Amino acid sequence: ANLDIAVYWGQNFDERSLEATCDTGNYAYVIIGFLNTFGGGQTPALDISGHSPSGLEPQIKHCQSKNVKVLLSIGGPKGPYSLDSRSDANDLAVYLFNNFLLPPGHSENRPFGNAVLDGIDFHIEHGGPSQYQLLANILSSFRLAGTEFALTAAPQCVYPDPNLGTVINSATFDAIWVQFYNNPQCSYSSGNAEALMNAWREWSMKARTKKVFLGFPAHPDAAGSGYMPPEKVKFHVFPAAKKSYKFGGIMLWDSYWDTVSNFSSKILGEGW
Ligand SMILES: OC[C@H]1O[C@H](O[C@H]2O[C@H](CO)[C@@H](O)[C@H](O)[C@H]2O)[C@H](O)[C@@H](O)[C@@H]1O
Repeated sequence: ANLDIAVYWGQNFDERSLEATCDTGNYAYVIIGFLNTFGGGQTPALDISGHSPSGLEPQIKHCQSKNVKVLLSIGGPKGPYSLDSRSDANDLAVYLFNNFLLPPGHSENRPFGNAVLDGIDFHIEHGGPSQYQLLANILSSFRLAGTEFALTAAPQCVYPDPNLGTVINSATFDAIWVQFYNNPQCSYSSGNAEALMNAWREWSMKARTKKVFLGFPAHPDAAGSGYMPPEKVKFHVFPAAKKSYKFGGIMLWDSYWDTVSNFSSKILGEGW
């Protein structure tokens, strides 16, 4: 199917390591979550379930050496993050750029050491659009100032998204993974994919991005609702989705669960 799979990593202290996740060969993107603290007088902080940030340095490089794109996700499902001021946007943009998207300038420091990430993922779950458009604008400007990195977003499945809808409308994102879960109005539920398919139709039609990925839970325990078994996704979801020029593949939540479920292995025919 040539399927590209994006996966979130960093949700569990005890999860399969970052390097081992990349070694699976199942993913085109691994999204480290999350920078879940910023804004509102706060200094930015990571919540990567107790994993050592510095410890990630070599793992990230290993991932990239095997051609897996490694992104940092800002926000997340939960967390004391906000971005209501223009200053907040400027601060976070410069912070992300200096620290994660450029080689060391040898002065301050960097959470992931001297590793250079392949992009930033907007997983904004609350607060409304606030100043996220400005953040994207500044990061996008950097994208044009010599640092070739990607900008992605993870909106919930109701179109348009209340938090990222406007930013998405700017066409600034290289790719978007819609969370087709935790919302019965637009995800699989009751052995019925109508709501899911209608939502996919609208997203593939209206989202101003080159690639739209369908995000699914990798296990029934991974989300409150919306889990769809892999065989059902292949049978039911792919034929229609593949007819879209914007179909990018799927996103899974998350590595910890995927390791248990073998969802990606099943979707791919076992892609070791
Ligand atoms: O001091 C409490 C924190 O310790 C860890 O983070 C520090 O030590 C890591 C190596 O064990 C470094 O990679 C990291 O850069 C240091 O800040 C721990 O990972 C944190 O969760 C603790 O709060």
